[PDB]
Amino acid sequence: PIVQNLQGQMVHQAISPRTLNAWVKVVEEKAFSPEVIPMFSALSEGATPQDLNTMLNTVAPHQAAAQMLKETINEEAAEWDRLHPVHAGPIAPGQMREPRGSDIAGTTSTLQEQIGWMTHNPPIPVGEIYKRWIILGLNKIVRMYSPTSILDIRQGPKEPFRDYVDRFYKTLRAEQASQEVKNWMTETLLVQNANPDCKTILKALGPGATLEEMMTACQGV
Amino acid sequence: PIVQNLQGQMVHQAISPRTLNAWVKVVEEKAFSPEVIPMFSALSEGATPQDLNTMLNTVAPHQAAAQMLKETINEEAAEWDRLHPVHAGPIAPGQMREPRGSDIAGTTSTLQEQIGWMTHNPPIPVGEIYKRWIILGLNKIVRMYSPTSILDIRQGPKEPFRDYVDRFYKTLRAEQASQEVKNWMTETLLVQNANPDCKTILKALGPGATLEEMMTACQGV
Amino acid sequence: PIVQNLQGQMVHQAISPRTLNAWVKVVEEKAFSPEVIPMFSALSEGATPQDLNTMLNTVAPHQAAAQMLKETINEEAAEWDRLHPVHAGPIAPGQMREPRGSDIAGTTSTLQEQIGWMTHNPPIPVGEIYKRWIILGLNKIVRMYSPTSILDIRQGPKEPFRDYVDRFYKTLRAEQASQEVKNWMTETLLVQNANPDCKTILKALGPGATLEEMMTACQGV
Amino acid sequence: PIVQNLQGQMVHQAISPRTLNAWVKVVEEKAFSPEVIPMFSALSEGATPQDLNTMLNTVAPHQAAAQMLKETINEEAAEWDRLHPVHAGPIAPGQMREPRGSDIAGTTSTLQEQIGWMTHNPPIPVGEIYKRWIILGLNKIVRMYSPTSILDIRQGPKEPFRDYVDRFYKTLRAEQASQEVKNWMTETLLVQNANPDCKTILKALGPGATLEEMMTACQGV
Repeated sequence: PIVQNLQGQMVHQAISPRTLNAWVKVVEEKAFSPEVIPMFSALSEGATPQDLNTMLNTVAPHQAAAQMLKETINEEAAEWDRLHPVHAGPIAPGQMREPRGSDIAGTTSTLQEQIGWMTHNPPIPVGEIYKRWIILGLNKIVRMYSPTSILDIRQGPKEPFRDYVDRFYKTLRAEQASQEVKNWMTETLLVQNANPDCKTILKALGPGATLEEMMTACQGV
Repeated sequence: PIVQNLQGQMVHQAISPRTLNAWVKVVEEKAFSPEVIPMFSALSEGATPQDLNTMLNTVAPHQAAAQMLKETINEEAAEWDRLHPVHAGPIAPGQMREPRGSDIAGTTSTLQEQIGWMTHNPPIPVGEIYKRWIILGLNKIVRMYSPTSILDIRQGPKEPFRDYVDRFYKTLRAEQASQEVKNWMTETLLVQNANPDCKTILKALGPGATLEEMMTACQGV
Repeated sequence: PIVQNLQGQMVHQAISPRTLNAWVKVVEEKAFSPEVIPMFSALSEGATPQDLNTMLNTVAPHQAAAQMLKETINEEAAEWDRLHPVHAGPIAPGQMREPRGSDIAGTTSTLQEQIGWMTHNPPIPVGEIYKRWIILGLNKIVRMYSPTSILDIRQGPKEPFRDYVDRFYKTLRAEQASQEVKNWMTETLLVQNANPDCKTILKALGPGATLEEMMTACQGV
Repeated sequence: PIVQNLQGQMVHQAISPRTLNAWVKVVEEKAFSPEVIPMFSALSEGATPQDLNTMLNTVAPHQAAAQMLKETINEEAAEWDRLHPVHAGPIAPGQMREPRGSDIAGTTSTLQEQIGWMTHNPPIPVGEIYKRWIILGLNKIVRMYSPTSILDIRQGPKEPFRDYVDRFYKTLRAEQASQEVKNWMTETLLVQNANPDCKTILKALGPGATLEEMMTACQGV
């Protein structure tokens, strides 16, 4: 992250060891479940690209996930270079150069370059964009490691309706289908895969019932 | 939150990553049980409206809960605008403008505006009011996700009386009935739904016994 | 339909009784299955709006279907009037007036008006548009009478793969989901609901296999 | 088709609605069995390319079959263009232009163009060639939908020999192997897959027996 020194100048502060250890616990203990992404986003809050690569070292022992992340990051860097062609010409002395795809990812840049790029009015946030690339890679990894299809999430004969709903929506978060397909899933498949008593009540409830009304009508069933 | 710099001026400090990760763990692991509210209140202690929106991003993947929160917040902002009509007229240069409903929630304001509004003598606490709106939304969410009715909390044949009492009062906290209805519940339904031996003792104890006396008379039963 | 007399002038010829009887057999014997629509389109080939109302009388004894058709036709006529506002002003003597929604459906027009409107260079086809409105109504009717969800079409343990595919695609034709949802259905649900041996082969076949390759690999399984 | 008016001039007559309905019944009821091809050839007798596209609309709801037909037709149109290069140069006023692949299929042409092309001495039959392309596509479709291999057609213990022969030759018609392979099949596989009593008689009958002699010697067996 970025901190101000006693003289009012922006200084890079490394991630503290217990934050890094929290991220290591997330990576090594949670099997890339969907909650790895909110936790990563919280733990890399306000980070520089050099900090993000420190957090990416924890993924390297997981070769398939690390390779998927590398492919996503290379694709994003190439796309960034294509959409930001390197202008050839003079530059104002008070203006800094334009980082490349290998620079936003911190492969060839240095710490002061990233601090200066991020600390500006108006800012060009290099940490947030690299973070979004990482999150796309992690979404792909969560999709790859998902153990069940949404078609296989079915309410047990004695399972409470809220628990089935939580499992259903967690798998839906993992699968990341298209928006229209997701709407069809939540409207139709949730009712279709409920157990007989809840299914009877939900069918009687009619189409277009909100999830809150469905939870109300199935509370003790 | 708000901190003082070396020059004695109020400065906004972001929520630390492990605090945000604690909130993420609460959201993703506790299924919106009633204790989510004390934990949220502790974790957002002394926060600005911009910090509260960072904590609200964690809820967004939970669509029903996020929508219920959005509806509660929109209702509260509209009510605030109605009860605080925008006065048209001159304002003192030493006095700041009046934030709107979309400003207390931090949708259109900026960080310095919120810092200045909160840091004043006397203060107009924008963090506390937005926090109370969030807590109303969360109370509704806890009500929606509650798995059992208070009518279905019944002491097991071998369950200790203190454990049944704890389950009963936790469900009562979740359900949030009216105050008179809650008093009727704790006075009548708790005794009605106890197991036969404890029920015999409590009936012999008479009406208007305090909960402490009931716990005393049922300790090993 | 429209025929030329011996003098070269366009003349309306009524639908022959055995064509009408074929349509009656379709309506009264097929329970509004999806093939009612291709058959109706073939049997009303080149018809005038007055002929289409003769074919619509056969549906009138089926009150729910007839009412759904009437609602669809009224909606389409209102939309046509809205998108074709009645211009107030002079009209060329060699140009005919503009039919209204109640005129394209033949409620207030006469036979010669429809013949003249359809027989023109360039033509304004009143039969085709009314026919498309009828087809929208019939699609809704086929959806209403569909006995099974697409989620309930599952290959039998000894059912040949081609027969399961035919049932699946016929139900898909009946249900008329969105295009993206239909693509998801044919790509995912067809494989998910196959029987174990065909499912093993199709999973080994990999994603993005064409339906022809799936039929080839499952022929005798 | 093409008809002569009262003045002796060739006029296009549309396909009658009950002919189109017969074709619709063939498409929607017979599951693309091998007899769909003789029926299609009979029902499109003397048709123009514009009529053939009307009959092709009935196949469009069957997406796999429709796509296979479209691929076959595109391939044939490209081959026709390659073998009939568009000559650049003057043309006789009494001679019509040369239709392209998109014109014989009626995508860009008009009705009078096709009537003039077909009605000529000597004729250039555009209906017959497009019909042969359609028939190639339909042969591929019949192959795709075939439920059984020729290797799986085996005489039942009590099945009459003529019925087994009919099933065998119908599957052989569906499969459309090479001519030499088909000759090997009818000479060897038919005898190999017969039931024991008929097999004994056919082996005693010797190689090179005609099918009539085999039917004679197995009549009541």
